[PDB]
Amino acid sequence: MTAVQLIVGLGNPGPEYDQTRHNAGALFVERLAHAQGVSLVADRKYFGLVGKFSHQGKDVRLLIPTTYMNRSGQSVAALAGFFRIAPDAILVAHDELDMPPGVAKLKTGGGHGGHNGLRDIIAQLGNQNSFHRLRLGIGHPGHSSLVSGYVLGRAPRSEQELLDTSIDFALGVLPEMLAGDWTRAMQKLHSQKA
Repeated sequence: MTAVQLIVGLGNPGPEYDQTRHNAGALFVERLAHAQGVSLVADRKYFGLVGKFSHQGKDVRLLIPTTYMNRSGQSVAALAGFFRIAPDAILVAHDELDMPPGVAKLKTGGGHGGHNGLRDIIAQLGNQNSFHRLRLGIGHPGHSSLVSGYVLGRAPRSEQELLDTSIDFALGVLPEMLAGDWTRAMQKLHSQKA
């Protein structure tokens, strides 16, 4: 119904954070960009890395903010505002504590669940939460006190691999996501198993 015009992948910038769990969304957008032969260009105007490709006669943009995670909204709002992109045409990929490694799910709207990247995006988009999310499971450490260290850590190999698998599964439903056929994307995706 509403074609996706912007896919955002959340993560923290720079070497200490690279390959950390909290960068799951960025990894997805990096994988996507490589698979589609899209270059991600560093563009200070959008506070991130930005790429573009054409699908069905429309430009689709890829964005990896290079703000810190808590200021990701600044990047999304810059780019979506400049191109007059409505929240309903945005997909945000992010790490999801509430699903284990190997599981990816889609969701439309709702809250941030304490994800401070999502929280900033909702805030910056003028309290619009009606964007779509690709939730990439990273597991939960099992107490709230452990969550900061966990998301900012490098998962062991087994969990990294399972994340990669769930990213492949989500790439499998790219055609649906781009078209905005969230119902079909969800049936296909939510039916997979790592």
